[PDB]
Amino acid sequence: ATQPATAETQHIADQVRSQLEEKENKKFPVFKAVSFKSQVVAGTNYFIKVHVGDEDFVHLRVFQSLPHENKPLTLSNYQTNKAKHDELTYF
Repeated sequence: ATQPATAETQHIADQVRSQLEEKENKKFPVFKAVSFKSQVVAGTNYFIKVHVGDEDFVHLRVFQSLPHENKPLTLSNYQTNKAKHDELTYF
């Protein structure tokens, strides 16, 4: 289940912000992780709801490799145009 963001969630979000900014061709007035859920695969998928200013939100899908293969966090996919009350659905 989705849980409120911790500092670790903000760190994961921060590591992919530039990938998002590049794909969106803009910068964000704010980038605050608010909640997340995680999913074990071969590695771990993090789904993160992030406030990006004015009651706008983005949902991120971030892939984290297992520690032992030392690869950075990658942005697998994202959804923009989300609201504060929107469920953090898998996608």
